[PDB]
Amino acid sequence: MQVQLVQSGAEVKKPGSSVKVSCEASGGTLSNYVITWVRQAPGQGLEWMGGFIPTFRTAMYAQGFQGRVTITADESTSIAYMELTNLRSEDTAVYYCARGPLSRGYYDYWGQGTLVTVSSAKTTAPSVYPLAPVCSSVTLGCLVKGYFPEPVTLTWNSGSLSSGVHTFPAVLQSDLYTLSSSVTVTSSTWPSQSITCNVAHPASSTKVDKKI
Amino acid sequence: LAGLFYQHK
Amino acid sequence: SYVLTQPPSVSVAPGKTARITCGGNNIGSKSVHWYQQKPGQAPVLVVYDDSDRPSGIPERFSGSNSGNTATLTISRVEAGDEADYYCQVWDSSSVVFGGWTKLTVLRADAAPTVSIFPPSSEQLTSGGASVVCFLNNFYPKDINVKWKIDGSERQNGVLNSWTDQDSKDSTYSMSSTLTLTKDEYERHNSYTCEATHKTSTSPIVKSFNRNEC
Repeated sequence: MQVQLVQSGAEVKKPGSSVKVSCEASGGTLSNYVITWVRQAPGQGLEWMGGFIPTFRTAMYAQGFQGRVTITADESTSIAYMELTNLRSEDTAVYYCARGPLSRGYYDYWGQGTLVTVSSAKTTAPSVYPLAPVCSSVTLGCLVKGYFPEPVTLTWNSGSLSSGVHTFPAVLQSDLYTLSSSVTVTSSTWPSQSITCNVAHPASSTKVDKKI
Repeated sequence: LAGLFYQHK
Repeated sequence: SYVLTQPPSVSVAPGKTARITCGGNNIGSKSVHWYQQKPGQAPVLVVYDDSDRPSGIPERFSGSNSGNTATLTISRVEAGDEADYYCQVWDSSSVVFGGWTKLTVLRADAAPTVSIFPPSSEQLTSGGASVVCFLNNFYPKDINVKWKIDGSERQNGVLNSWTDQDSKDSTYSMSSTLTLTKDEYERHNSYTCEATHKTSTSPIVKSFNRNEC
């Protein structure tokens, strides 16, 4: 296999606190490589946070974070950590790790990104309502409503249905999130056979399947 | 002194 | 500071070539790297050191950097190329990224597939009513939705969401949800969403009446 960088899960933190995301080189090493962290506020672009060479014990930090941010790595030297203290609402963003070979500049291996929400808003579980034509080809939907914080995950027949699906970016209202997904199939499919909507809110331990 | 991150072509 | 400049949008035809520019002062003296990022996904290295390509990256992707403009070139564009592109360099102990360039693929005009959905039985018991209008697989991007409760417009109450351009047929989707108190739902009858899209002079209407569902 070729190295896969894997980050810890989405986090929620209240302003003033600290967050620490992990970056493990599943199937490889962080030694004599440049480990880099980069963030992205929603809708906006990439923001370098720092680089770190575990094998030289030297770091470089974006002036903007120097030094609320602290990039460390594990001995083994197989996992890298980013610790960002003094959290604020501004620091709500997806957080990526990546890895570049020494003295090259580029980073050719990226982690999968970890979401960090910085709010005082209480963790609320979603509510999942189905969408059907109550009243040639059929269009159905799930409605995942009034949850917090991001994110949720939504599947259709547990991924056995991926085409014809349109999952919509959540939106936030009255300090709460709402999200829809639509799936369209051939009319000889529903309700001849069943369609189930697979929703997941890790923040509230909420897993919910929904038939029809 | 940080030429451990990038080279100068 | 050092400043990389990327155009916000670059739209090209299916099959033709896309060229994304990264401008900065004396940029040809720096080794320029390019990253592709699709919606939801992490960034992927597509070009490094101006012209070199990593593993797994199609030959169609090429780069050039001379003067004050690095250029990413994508040849024979497919919808599988729809993504944001970042240009990156080093300058004085710092990594600098450009603002995204969103590469959008042009295509045939398509009307929206509109589908309305009543509130759920389950939700109603909770005490709430939300009507959902799905406007799917249309092109160009711009669309307007009007929600009408008994032939009257409702402006407030609504929450809209638009997909990123579809990776498969280069189209757009919108979800619009009108959410109420249940008491409210029960005060009127017809619920209508009209879609105003360029493909037709006459808006598209999907409605229902409460006394029939």
